[PDB]
Amino acid sequence: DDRELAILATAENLLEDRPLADISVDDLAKGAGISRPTFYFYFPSKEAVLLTLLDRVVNQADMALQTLAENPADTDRENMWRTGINVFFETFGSHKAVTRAGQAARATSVEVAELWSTFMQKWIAYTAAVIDAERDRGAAPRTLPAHELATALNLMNERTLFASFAGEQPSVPEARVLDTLVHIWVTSIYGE
Amino acid sequence: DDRELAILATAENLLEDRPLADISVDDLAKGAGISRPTFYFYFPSKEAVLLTLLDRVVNQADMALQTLAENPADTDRENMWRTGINVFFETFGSHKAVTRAGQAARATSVEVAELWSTFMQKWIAYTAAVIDAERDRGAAPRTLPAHELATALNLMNERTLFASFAGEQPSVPEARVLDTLVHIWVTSIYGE
Ligand SMILES: C[C@@H]1C[C@H]1c1ccc(CCC(=O)N2CCC(C(N)=O)CC2)o1
Ligand SMILES: C[C@@H]1C[C@H]1c1ccc(CCC(=O)N2CCC(C(N)=O)CC2)o1
Repeated sequence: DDRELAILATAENLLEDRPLADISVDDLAKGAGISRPTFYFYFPSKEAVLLTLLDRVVNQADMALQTLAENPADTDRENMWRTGINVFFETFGSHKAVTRAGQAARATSVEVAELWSTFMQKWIAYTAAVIDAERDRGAAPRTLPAHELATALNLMNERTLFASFAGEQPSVPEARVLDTLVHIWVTSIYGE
Repeated sequence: DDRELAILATAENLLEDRPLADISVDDLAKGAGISRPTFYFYFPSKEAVLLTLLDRVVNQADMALQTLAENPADTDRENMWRTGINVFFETFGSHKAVTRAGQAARATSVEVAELWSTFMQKWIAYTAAVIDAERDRGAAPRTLPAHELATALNLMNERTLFASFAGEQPSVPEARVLDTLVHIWVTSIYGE
């Protein structure tokens, strides 16, 4: 495990400077202080190394959202949504290189695409359930189907966070993204 | 030009069945009824063929939005936004294979990334100007900075349209996407 961790830390550090294309199995072995065949004992490929890194990041966010769901903030509905979106902003924003490369690999990799898909379905379902609960309590109006509204809003966040972290043009500055997403969540969830 | 058009039509037809990776210069020449070296006279690579296809699609949408801007519908503010979003839905939705592959190539191709960036900046700027005009006339409240609000909403549409057209999981069904986006535009633009 200590050497497995080494390989993962090396991959994360290198992904800060280059894409996964420009990183070889030899670069990973070298940084982890192991040989090439020893690398292949822990991981079958550099793609599997990414997949593991991405799995850790996605579970960290998922576990943080579970924690929030169990310990609701004693706060207004705007800060409720802000606290939830902030899980993603801080989690992925603390692992931008992994996040970016994990998104790029969605195009090439079946398991990476499936990992993203699974967790997106889960977070969408949760969002939809909160919206439904808000509607049942009379705080939000019955406008769009909750699960479609949840899907769009979650996709917005994915795209917008990714663009901000990558400093794409165009993008919302990183110091304005949370406010910008929360406004659009709150107005569209509560707006008649 | 007739042979250039042939190559483009062949590329568009093939991209319906495979990604650009699985299409070779030989497949393109073959479908256009030309030789391989004759192909290289018209285009330097299969990437340039995509780039041309994508440029045509993006300009078609841009010209449609210009047309709308010059001939405003005599309609309420909700149908105003719907008519604009619908330009993208119908334009890109009529060229899904090109649209999808053009998005995939953003990761690999500098010119493709720049083409998308240019036009996104333009459509964001336009959106922001309409929002500002709506605020000046007192129809919309001064909430978020207009250009940040415009950026998020345009990124939402990009991601959501792409997912819908690709039938990703998760996605908004294609027959519900326009309604879903328009709701979120209108509530967030006009919602206090
Ligand atoms: C960067 C990573 C893919 C993108 C992403 C997915 C989901 C999000 C933010 C939205 C999110 O999932 N929420 C928002 C917070 C909400 C809550 N009440 O706790 C429900 C869960 O960002
Ligand atoms: C599929 C293609 C990238 C994604 C995209 C970009 C922009 C959009 C839809 C939003 C758009 O640009 N609008 C929405 C309509 C609006 C108007 N008042 O005319 C301003 C322009 O979708």
